[PDB]
Amino acid sequence: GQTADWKSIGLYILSFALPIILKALYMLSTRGRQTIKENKGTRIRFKDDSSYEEVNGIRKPRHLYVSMPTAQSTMKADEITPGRFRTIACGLFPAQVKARNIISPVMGVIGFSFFVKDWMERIDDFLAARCPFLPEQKDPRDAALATNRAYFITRQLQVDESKVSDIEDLIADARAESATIFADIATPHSVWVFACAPDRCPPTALYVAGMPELGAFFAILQDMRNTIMKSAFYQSYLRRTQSMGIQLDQKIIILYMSHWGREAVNHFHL
Repeated sequence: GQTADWKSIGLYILSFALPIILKALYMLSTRGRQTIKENKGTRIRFKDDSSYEEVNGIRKPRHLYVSMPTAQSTMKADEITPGRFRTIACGLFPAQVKARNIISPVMGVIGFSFFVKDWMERIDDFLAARCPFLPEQKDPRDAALATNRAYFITRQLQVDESKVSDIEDLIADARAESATIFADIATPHSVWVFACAPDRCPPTALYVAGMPELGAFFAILQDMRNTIMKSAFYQSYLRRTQSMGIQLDQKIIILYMSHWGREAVNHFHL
């Protein structure tokens, strides 16, 4: 795409009660090829006791709808598709995703489960590492200035110039519907925005340094696994994410791969 109005889709989804989102998200991730093929209608209907609305005083059911996959064609900007849903849902409630251990098999088969096992320690070890393309420092007491942490700071400042209203809008609204969003990659749920295998970076994680790239890392693992087992995960993720108005910093992916890829391959499923 490119033309998806995430603010409205983000609002729509944020007007629902957690469990019916959680219900939807779970199904659409771990049985996407399933529920889609068996759904009677131009829409997929999610229902749960937790979502209701009062129609003039009476508690009436409030289902949540996801329009079926239209191969582009009739694609409104505010149309909520399974792909479009999984992508934003994920970025919004990674804590909950974590809590209910929601892992799409698409990510499970590249070891996602083990990867996230000690996430903080992992990301904190990584940020602590010396960064290949920073200079060493004359003053030994200035060694932080050469760490990966330091490179991400320069990245934070870069993406900040490249921000769109629509998505900032969405982060704003997200944050006092108390979405479990986050500002830094070194936080305990961050990696979990990819557990459900979005097709692109979750909009609410798009301006947190290194997050979009973390996605492509997972995408690239997916291609390796496919190579070992003609796939195009990374390309699709690249195109689709960068459509959101941000260029990937090809260097951060390279730092991820080099640090984590040896051990990742050992935990694939083949």
